Amino acid sequence: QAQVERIMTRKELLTVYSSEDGSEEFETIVLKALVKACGYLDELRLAVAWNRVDIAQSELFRGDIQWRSFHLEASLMDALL
Amino acid sequence: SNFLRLSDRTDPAAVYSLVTRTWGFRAPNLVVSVLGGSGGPVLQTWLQDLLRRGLVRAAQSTGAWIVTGGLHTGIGRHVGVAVRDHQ
Repeated sequence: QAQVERIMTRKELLTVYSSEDGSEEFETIVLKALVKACGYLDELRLAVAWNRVDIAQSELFRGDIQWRSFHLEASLMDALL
Repeated sequence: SNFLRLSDRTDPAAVYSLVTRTWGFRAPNLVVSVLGGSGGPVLQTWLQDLLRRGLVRAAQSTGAWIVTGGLHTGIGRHVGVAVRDHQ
């Protein structure tokens, strides 16, 4: 019980791969496990670190978040390098 | 872009002739004037889909002019985002 309490102390580092989630949604889940751990990296820099342009397109197309100039410049520098 | 600071009491004929002839814009086959815009940088996802897939796509297909506020705020910002995403 004490060990489980110490586990739940840092509960932002724990993510659950629910039975609803399919295999094709693995990478996205990893993303939502990594950036949540950050709160440095963002989804764009992770998409550039990997060779996944589809993830970058999906992240840029979503309207709930508003990517600022310093996110885009960091991602562009990573892509250029 | 082409910009013109013009008086409030400027007849539309002069500015329209400037746009079509001097600035080299084809006459529109349709003009959609977008109004309103709720406060907040975030629009509803269905509204954004309507602006991009519905308004901008139809404007491109029919050769229309999308007229709104040109400032980077509100419904002008949202229509600009729709145009950018469509392009």
